[PDB]
Amino acid sequence: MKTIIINGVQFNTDEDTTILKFARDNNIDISALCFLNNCNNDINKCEICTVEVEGTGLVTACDTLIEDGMIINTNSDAVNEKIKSRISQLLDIHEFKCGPCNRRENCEFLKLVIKYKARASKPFLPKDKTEYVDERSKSLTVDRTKCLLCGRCVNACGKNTETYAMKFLNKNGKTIIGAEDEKCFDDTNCLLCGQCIIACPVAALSEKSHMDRVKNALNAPEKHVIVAMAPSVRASIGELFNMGFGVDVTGKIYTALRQLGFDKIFDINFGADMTIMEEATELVQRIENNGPFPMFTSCCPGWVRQAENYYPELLNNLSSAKSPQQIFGTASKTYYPSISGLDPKNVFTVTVMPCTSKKFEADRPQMEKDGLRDIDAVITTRELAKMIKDAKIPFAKLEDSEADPAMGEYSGAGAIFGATGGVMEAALRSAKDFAENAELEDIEYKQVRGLNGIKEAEVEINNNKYNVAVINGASNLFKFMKSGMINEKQYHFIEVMACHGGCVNGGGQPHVNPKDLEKVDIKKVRASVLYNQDEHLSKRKSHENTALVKMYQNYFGKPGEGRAHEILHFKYK
Ligand code: 402
Ligand code: SF4
Ligand code: SF4
Ligand code: SF4
Ligand code: SF4
Ligand code: FES
Repeated sequence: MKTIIINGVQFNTDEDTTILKFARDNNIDISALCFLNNCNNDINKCEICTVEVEGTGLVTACDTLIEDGMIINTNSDAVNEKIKSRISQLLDIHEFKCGPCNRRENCEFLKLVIKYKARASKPFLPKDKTEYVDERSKSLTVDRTKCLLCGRCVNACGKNTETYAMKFLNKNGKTIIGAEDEKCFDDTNCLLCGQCIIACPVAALSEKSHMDRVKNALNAPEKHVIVAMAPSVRASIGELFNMGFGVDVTGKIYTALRQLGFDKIFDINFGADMTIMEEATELVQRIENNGPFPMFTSCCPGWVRQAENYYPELLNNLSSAKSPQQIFGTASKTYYPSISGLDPKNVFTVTVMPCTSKKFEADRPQMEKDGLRDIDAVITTRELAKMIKDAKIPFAKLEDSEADPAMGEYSGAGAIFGATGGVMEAALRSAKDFAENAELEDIEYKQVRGLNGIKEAEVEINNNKYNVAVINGASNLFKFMKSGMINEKQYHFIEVMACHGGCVNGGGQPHVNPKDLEKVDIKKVRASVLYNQDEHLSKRKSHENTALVKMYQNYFGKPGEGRAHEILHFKYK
């Protein structure tokens, strides 16, 4: 048992950890910036975590182990002068104009400037940001006037995806971050998954705005503007309204969307029940067809890009069912006019997504029919929050309202889509019923839930055993393939999400303070809202969705055939 003194207080512990981790395990205030995902900016360490060790001098707390006899001072003048200097030198390369900034309310660097009363040696007042801004992508943007060069996005890309699509670059003898060869991210192997945004402590990385599309549509008197939110939005957007973590705010969202002027309040969970209808039907067809196996899910656009960029040989094995977003959009321009009288050309369909990659998917040229886009605009969870705040809507106290049912009702199978393994579980609930011509009461598939990187299970379907796998994160897709794990057995159905934890941890989600991430399992607590909804919903199978059944009976017919096969499917070449 080593004995250490921090700020004159004695500690006796048996732990082998850093000074930073021990301090925040014992409520001792140590600042940090570049340390995230268990790694600091190995090159160009920010040194904001500086503490003093007697007999040693100034050290970085985030990567220095505690030792016996250590005497630490976290708040001496020499320490605070050094930290203040590092922040001051960051201010020298930082456009400190918080008023119109999209991180004004939850910025890690503003918090540090205030804490240490840091002050630039010369204010950075760039006069034309076009040199600093890259908005070429359909999903991501870069504003380098805010970039601290802390490396958190580069480390997060490598850790979360193993593509290293975010790189340090040498541009005119100066270090920047960007895509390979400073190209548009879309034109590289980048998945557009936005995990680099999530890792960013400032507004140097953002989603590509679709707020112009939405604003103009709401202002056009002939446009009838539909809005529909992803599963995960209702389990996360309250974090940006001081409501805490894990709060179900579904009903408040419906009310806020009406107060914003949208003409119909639907739900992408209805599209999730559609995807299950088509995809579970396809799985049964492949089973009766003895292949081809495996079938991969096709609903994650980051996974689709990963397949396109790294495993093109797998593209024909992707399910032909459109993603819940695109399958909903297709039906919004065809079935919805048939029950409303709207001119299809005047319908404007907006989705709210926890995801930046969904903007690329919606803008794919072939994602349209008769000149009408499936989906006209995609705003992130963060974008909707700003929308509500700009309209001065008191979100935290809104009364609950319901969705418009026609394309708004959803089963519990659709509700869990946002968590890793949720698509797999939802698909199995319908597929087993379909294949066995039965109504089975045992529907919970806990074996595919959870935060394990690769999850596998053996399922019995119509007196035969099948192998399924759930791949939780793009880096785990690489591991699954490169290790030969896809060859330990014959796999028949495989779910892939590019974001660890599923869509609840998507690239369009609210940022979380690094000190909140050490105390809150954000993947688990956001997902728990969705699993709770499934528990309490009166329908827990996608093919039991009353409004969906009515849509197929009156308009699309039976899944996988005819009209459904005609327009609700999409294949990648
Ligand atoms: N389309 C679609 Fe999906 C559905 O429903 C979302 O909206 Fe997802 C979420 N939340 C996102 O982004 S995509 C991948 N499959 C799981 S969930
Ligand atoms: S990134 Fe932060 S410190 Fe910089 S202008 Fe925006 S809110 Fe202010
Ligand atoms: S873009 Fe953000 S995460 Fe990346 S180096 Fe700049 S400040 Fe750090
Ligand atoms: S969007 Fe995803 S794949 Fe692309 S650079 Fe960012 S983290 Fe990497
Ligand atoms: S897991 Fe979800 S949030 Fe992440 S890239 Fe895929 S669809 Fe988007
Ligand atoms: S947080 Fe320790 S060197 Fe950056």
